[PDB]
Amino acid sequence: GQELVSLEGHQSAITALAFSKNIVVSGAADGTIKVWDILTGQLLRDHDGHQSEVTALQFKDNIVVSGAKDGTVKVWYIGTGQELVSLEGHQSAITALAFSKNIVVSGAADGTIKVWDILTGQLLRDHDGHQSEVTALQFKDNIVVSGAKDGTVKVWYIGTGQELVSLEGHQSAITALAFSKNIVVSGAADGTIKVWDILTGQLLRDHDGHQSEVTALQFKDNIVVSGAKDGTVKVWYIGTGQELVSLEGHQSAITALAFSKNIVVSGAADGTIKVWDILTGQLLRDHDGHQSEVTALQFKDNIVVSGAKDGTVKVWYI
Repeated sequence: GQELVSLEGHQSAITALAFSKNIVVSGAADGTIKVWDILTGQLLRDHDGHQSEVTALQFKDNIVVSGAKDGTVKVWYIGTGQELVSLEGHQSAITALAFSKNIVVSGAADGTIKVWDILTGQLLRDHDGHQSEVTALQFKDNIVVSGAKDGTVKVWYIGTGQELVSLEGHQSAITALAFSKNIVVSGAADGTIKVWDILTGQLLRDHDGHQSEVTALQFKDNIVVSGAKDGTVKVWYIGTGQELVSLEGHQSAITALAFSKNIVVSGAADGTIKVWDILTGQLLRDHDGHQSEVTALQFKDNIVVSGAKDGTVKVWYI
């Protein structure tokens, strides 16, 4: 249960992290994107990247979509780093990326949401979306669910361009959300969690949460993992709001979360990285992973990839 490989990382803070198969894609605040080999620890290449801070990364199959602070959205081949198609991108900072099938949905800090076709790069839908910075973006089955810094949550159907239903949203900035079937679940920075009906719009469940000022959220099935500034990492049920397991959490602000099967990984602002099993509540591992705030976590098949504010990228084994 140690590190699998040693990666050099970046010369500036890690701001985006993606992990697929045995390849890690990392973006830094200086615009640099690096492609790593998890099996050999060597970097595949230095991507020419963006001239601005990489803000989001999407890595699916062999195609990675990267957005930056200058509004560019690039689609390129993981094997060569070569641009596959040119997207016009947004005029404001890219703040959210979603990637499903051959469609890319990008959110911006001005509230705009654009829908691209990675086959032609043509702009499919370019709506104003929100009057606030888009903070969350989930896209599945030609349905886009977006959240914003003002607490608004919207549901669009790609192609039609209009909204399917209207949701009351939250009184606080959206931190994460998810959706499937009849249910849209969203979480705001004030700890509230709201479960919506994708066709009715009714607030089916409205919980105030068990923390004040949550920083990270994660949804897997009907279970929420919430990290807060006071260091508390909590696991509770979407249906009733009852807590499902007691974890001690960190003594520093939670800045990153990861959730896969029965294992929750949390990063804190002091660099510590703890790993629990959600069933037994037992701390599988705790480590001072980085000397700086953990800013991104990726977890696939008992492998934890972590990014930090000093630019270090590390690969852990469960």
